[PDB]
Amino acid sequence: RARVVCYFSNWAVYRPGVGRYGIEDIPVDMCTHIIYSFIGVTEDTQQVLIIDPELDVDKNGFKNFTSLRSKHPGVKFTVAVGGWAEGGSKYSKMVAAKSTRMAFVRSVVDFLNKYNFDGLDLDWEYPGAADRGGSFSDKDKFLYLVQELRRAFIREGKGWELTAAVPLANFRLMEGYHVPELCQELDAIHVMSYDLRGNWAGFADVHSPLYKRPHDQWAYEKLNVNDGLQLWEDKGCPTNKLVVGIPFYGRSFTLSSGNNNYNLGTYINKEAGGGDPAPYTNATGFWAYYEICTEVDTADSKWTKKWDEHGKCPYAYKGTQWVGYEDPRSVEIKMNWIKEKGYLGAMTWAIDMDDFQGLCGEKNILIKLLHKHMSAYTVPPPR
Ligand SMILES: N[C@@H]1[C@@H](O)[C@H](O[C@@H]2O[C@H](CO)[C@@H](O[C@@H]3O[C@H](CO)[C@@H](O[C@@H]4O[C@H](CO)[C@@H](O[C@@H]5O[C@H](CO)[C@@H](O)[C@H](O)[C@H]5N)[C@H](O)[C@H]4N)[C@H](O)[C@H]3N)[C@H](O)[C@H]2N)[C@@H](CO)O[C@H]1O
Ligand SMILES: *[C@@H]1O[C@H](CO)[C@@H](O)[C@H](O)[C@H]1NC(C)=O
Ligand SMILES: *[C@@H]1O[C@H](CO)[C@@H](O)[C@H](O)[C@H]1NC(C)=O
Repeated sequence: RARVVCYFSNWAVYRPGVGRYGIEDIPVDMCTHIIYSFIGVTEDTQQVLIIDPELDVDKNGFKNFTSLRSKHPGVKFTVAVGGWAEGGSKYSKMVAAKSTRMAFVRSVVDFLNKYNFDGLDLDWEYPGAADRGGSFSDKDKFLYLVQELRRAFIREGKGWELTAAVPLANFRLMEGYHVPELCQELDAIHVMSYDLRGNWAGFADVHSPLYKRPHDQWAYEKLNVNDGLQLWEDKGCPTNKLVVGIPFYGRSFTLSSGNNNYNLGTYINKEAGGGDPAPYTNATGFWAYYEICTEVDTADSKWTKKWDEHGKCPYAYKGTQWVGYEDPRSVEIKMNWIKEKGYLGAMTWAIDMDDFQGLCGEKNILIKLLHKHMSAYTVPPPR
């Protein structure tokens, strides 16, 4: 009764060579809930924005995805609205008034019917965030949107789910999330327990540490998966609504010139923007799990791999390049910890970055760990 929630990226199909990952590559039976990412919202009319219509509509991407339910009827196929690239200002604007929320709600309902989705995942990043076009009143108005969506979904009578992807930093919670009320209205809270460290922070570190490290201070002190999930609990979310995100990717850095200290917390060349882009994701500071294992785990690798003994994550470096990520050891630690805490399950950003080709070993190695642990686990009553 645990969830394995798999975000699926519609842009992964454009990655070259063995990076290409399409609907047909999703290992459906390893997931309980699969979320097509992303649709957005229009700036002017508060309607659903289809972001890649040639793929999503003309080549039937949405429908190919939802019709996977024919062969896998026990799995739920939903769509996520928002995402980082969408920005937050259009969402803050959409929720500002009852009339614009109801326009979006009607548009969402038509869209879910049209493409036979099982519901919607809200991924506005983030209500209340001044750095993302948000403002103080988003906290109330995001909750109104959620309540209004739930009521529309009820009226539609198809039992659609409504979930949200959420951050775990206290200040973000305070600025954007009425926790008890959101947790009551939503079927699952997909906690983004990753991107907790990265080039933006000005030092090298793993991005999904499970527990506090000695160098963690001030805003970073509780910015780890264990304390962040504990914060959601403390703020009133039941244990059996919280799903813990696991990144199938690393945050990388270019170290500062002449820097021979590779320890956690070491200074970086921040203007580099992150580690050099890898060949398939081609994004500074960001490497898919399969881009990491093909470099770090080969027999003749010149990478040095280390282990964060407190955060329970691997990191690896070579020359000026340094990357923190998740590997089978760290993911297994997190699966055991999820079961120890009694949370609703595990989530991944994103299924298209697992080693789905078996370039390094067994295919789909990371999602198989989520599936192995969660499928044998019974979620206990709320704590
Ligand atoms: N919820 C949080 C997530 O949002 C977050 O992960 C991020 O999500 C965002 C979306 O919100 C991702 O943004 C997408 O990034 C894509 C890849 O960079 C962009 O697509 C590409 O854009 C390129 C420019 O046009 C194109 O590059 C070309 O490639 C060609 C192949 O045809 C090549 O021939 C050519 O020479 C190139 N021009 C490419 O075609 C195209 N697909 C997309 O626009 C963009 N919006 C972001 O990547 C992702 N990291 C997550 C992690 O932070 O946390 C989440 O949970
Ligand atoms: C949808 O499936 C059809 C039939 O296999 C295929 O031709 C098309 O490429 C698929 N579209 C996408 C976006 O995966
Ligand atoms: C990789 O992204 C870089 C930097 O954005 C861009 O200049 C280039 O066109 C991309 N290369 C490929 C192969 O997509």
